[PDB]
Amino acid sequence: GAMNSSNYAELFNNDIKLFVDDTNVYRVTVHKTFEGNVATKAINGCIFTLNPKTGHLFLKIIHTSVWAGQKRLSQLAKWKTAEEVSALVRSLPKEEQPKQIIVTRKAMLDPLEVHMLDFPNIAIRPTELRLPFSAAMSIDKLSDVVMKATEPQMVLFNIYDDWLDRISSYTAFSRLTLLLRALKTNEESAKMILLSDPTITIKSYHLWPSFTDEQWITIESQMRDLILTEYGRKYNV
Amino acid sequence: MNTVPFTSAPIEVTIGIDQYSFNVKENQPFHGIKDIPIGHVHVIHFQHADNSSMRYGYWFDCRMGNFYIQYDPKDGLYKMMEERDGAKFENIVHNFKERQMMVSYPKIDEDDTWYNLTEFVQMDKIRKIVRKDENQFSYVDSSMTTVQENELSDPAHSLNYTVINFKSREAIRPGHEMEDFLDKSYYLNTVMLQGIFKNSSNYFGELQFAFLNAMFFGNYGSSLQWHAMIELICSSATVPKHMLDKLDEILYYQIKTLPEQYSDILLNERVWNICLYSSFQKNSLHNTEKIMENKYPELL
Ligand SMILES: C[C@H](N)CCc1ccc(F)c(F)c1
Repeated sequence: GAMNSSNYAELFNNDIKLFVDDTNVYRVTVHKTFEGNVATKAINGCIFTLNPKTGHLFLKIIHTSVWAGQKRLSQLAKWKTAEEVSALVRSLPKEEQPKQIIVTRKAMLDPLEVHMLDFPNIAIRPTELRLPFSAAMSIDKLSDVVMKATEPQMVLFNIYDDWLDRISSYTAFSRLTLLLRALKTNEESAKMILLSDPTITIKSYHLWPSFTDEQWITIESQMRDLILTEYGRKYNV
Repeated sequence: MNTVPFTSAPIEVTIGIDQYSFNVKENQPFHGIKDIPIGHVHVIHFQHADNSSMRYGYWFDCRMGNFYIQYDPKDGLYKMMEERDGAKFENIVHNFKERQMMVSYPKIDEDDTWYNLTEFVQMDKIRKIVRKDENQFSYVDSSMTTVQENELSDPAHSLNYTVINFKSREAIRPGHEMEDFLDKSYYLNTVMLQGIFKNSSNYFGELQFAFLNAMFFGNYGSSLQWHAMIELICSSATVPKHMLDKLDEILYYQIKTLPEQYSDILLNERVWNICLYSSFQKNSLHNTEKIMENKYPELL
């Protein structure tokens, strides 16, 4: 059924699965009109679809043109996410199609279920985990390709860079969730942490800096300090 | 006026006739039910004193034969039997009416309740949902499951209601996914009304037949079916104005007749609050909303 800490290890077994986050699909700025009213202007968005085992990220850019003349955009966004997840599955070879798709928000369940009726043997599941994938747009290269796009576009990334060469999926997922959680709680401090040392570089074909194992531990510790603190600065403790 | 005679009442039982009921004691002199309005379907049903488990009963239409009730002591229920010898039926029934051994179907002349509960219910369509072709009457009980429930195990004993499933390819046109799931007019109007039921009178007759199996037998799957057929209309933006008006009358009498103490189980909060407040038809069921509010303001 729903995914949680009691079945956490299932994500790294050998069943192909994808997480789907829709939190950055429909994005707006809210501003004042000449008449002193309020209006939204949409900006480009993305669907974050992620294989947690391999780190493959199928970033579907959502161009603001897809909203022109549409009503009830927040509800349309969920359906448009389902239409695009479904299209991605249909484009994959059969041996590559997921056996489960896990949505990060329960409102996606009916939309995806309906778009995936043709795949009775793919399970569409929610989760109780509070995953920080919304912060995906605090990764500069991801934000860059999204904001520069002028038409709909599917871009492929490995969100784990080369990590699996040296660590397990379990551990790479754990690092990713800690970085993103830090980014979500205090983006500025999170980012200062990652780039402070200018000798450590981000390789052109990577998203995160080239840290040694030792530097990663320091980084990971510092992100923990941040998350607890901001949780202090937040609850005064 | 027609007559449902009984060979004898050997076990203590509560007898139902349409929306009425009366108690009969073990081996009390009792030979049936007289004055049954011709022209309607009827249901005669049974709850034993010794075992409130399993209500059961027989749907029948007096124009389709002479039918008597006889207690089977092996299978232990009151069975519906047909006597083809017409002159003998007239005689035994006359014999019992002379000895005044029959209770009188107690219809009030002002009362259009059974008519309004059974407006579209036809014996021909009942027999297609309850398949036992050798009999003109049809047996239902509390525990009989539906075709759709058998998909989620004796098929001869099933209720073959029309399967309605909102997350199904039938219900959802490829490339209209959001449209058809949010606004089911195409499932209601093309797939169901034009495709399967052919007309709304057949739709309504199943709907009514489901509700009544729910109310009289506590048949859970019949209640599911009743709410599903309500939901599909409430969930459709485009419904003929005449269907809506009739649905409002249909539901009004069903809600009216529902025992107040069974509402907790029989009524689905989610469906009704959608029909009356959220859905496209929130403003179209004035009579149903008025009775639902003045009688069951709790469910809402
Ligand atoms: C079972 C027998 N051959 C018929 C006896 C019988 C008894 C009562 C009836 F009302 C009836 F119509 C027939």
